[PDB]
Amino acid sequence: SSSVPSQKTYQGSYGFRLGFVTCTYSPALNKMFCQLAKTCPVQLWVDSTPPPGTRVRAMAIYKQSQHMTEVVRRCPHHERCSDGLAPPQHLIRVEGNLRVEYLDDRNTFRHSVVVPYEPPEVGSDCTTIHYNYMCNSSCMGGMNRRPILTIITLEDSSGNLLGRNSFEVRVCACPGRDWRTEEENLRKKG
Amino acid sequence: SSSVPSQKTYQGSYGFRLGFVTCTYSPALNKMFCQLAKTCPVQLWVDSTPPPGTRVRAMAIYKQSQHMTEVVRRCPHHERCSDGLAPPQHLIRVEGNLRVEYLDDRNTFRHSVVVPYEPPEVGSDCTTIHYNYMCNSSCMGGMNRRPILTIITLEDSSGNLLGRNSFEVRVCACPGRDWRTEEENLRKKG
DNA sequence: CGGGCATGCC
DNA sequence: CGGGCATGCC
Ligand SMILES: *C[C@@H]1C(=O)C2CCN1CC2
Ligand SMILES: *C[C@@H]1C(=O)C2CCN1CC2
Ligand SMILES: *C[C@@H]1C(=O)C2CCN1CC2
Ligand SMILES: *C[C@@H]1C(=O)C2CCN1CC2
Ligand SMILES: C[C@H]1C(=O)C2CCN1CC2
Ligand SMILES: C[C@H]1C(=O)C2CCN1CC2
Ligand SMILES: [Zn+2]
Ligand SMILES: [Zn+2]
Repeated sequence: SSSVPSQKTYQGSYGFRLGFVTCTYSPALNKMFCQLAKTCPVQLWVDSTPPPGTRVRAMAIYKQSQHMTEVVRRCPHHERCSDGLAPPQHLIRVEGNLRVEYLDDRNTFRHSVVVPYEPPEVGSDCTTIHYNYMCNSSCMGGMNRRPILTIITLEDSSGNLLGRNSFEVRVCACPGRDWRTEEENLRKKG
Repeated sequence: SSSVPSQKTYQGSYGFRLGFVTCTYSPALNKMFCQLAKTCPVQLWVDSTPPPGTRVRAMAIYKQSQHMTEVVRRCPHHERCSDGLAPPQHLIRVEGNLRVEYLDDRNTFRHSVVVPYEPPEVGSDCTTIHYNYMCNSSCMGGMNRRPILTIITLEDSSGNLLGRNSFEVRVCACPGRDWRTEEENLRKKG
């Protein structure tokens, strides 16, 4: 009945974890600082191999309680101003994948983007998905300065939740500057 | 052949001049500082009475040479987020008038808004048009921090130019602050 | 690149 | 209200 997706970490029976200029990641804040329309690799780590047909879904949610029930969408300006697959209303794109699906949920109206889970090749320890955020956090008529989380869910082909992780995202012009400011504020005022 | 409207002051044979918290006007800068979607009265002054059927047209133009040939439009966000007469692409509206016309020029693509010239009633010395700017100067995908001029033209019913005046506009959140900053910068660095 | 400005907002 | 913050940009 809820149209608000869960954000609670569930690393699950497969031991699902995420792994991480243009962008910088803060472990202390569990927060990515990146620039708009520049791809950000996110690593998928598992302790046990997921079943064939496992899928990886990404969905944004507003972090603040007062905004959590509002669907995160691309702002009207960047909707108007395009890879031929992503609907222009979607904030999060996946690059570098031939089986990307974009979902507009018919009941919750939430956007998500899904790709097949590919196990690491023999010799490799993780797999990478190239995400792209098509607005700044500040975009008027879109995120409008409200922080988001990206929720990454590992799902089997039947729809079962296998694992869930999330990280906060700030899409901004100056990731290094803004990261330093936020880490300093955490230490001084958090 | 030109699609760039003239901005040169032409007070003309009728002695046409303009006359002038929510907003403040700087004579030194010939510049209105106002807030978005809040009406701004502009006074029309004439030395001689224009003929019956005279019209008053308002049109925005970018002030900077590198932007002058781009049509000034409402940004996509405020286009989407409405008095039932103004097309949502138009930046400048007129309130308080029953004969407002909105023009999208079929050749130049420029927007303008026109009302009848009404002579001041017996006892009055000027007439007022209530303009409304539907974006901030800063709006992404619209003016995008580029200053505009508003060009007010007094035209007879045949289309003859009777007079022309202009003023710069900054639509902003804090007109009083921004006016003081710009006047100070004129004195210190102009 | 990075310090400072420009500007909606707290 | 007004000083200060938040943030794309110079
Ligand atoms: C944005 C940065 C990078 O360069 C890679 C991918 C995402 N983060 C962490 C590692
Ligand atoms: C995490 C994995 C690896 O083991 C190497 C380096 C980064 N990714 C892809 C290959
Ligand atoms: C914005 C201010 C006002 O209060 C009136 C109309 C426009 N300016 C000058 C006078
Ligand atoms: C300029 C005119 C006048 O003479 C009075 C005061 C302001 N407007 C309208 C009436
Ligand atoms: C802050 C941001 C900028 O404004 C440029 C480009 C990348 N960052 C440093 C210099
Ligand atoms: C600057 C602007 C604001 O932020 C509020 C409203 C009007 N001005 C003063 C206080
Ligand atoms: Zn945007
Ligand atoms: Zn706007």
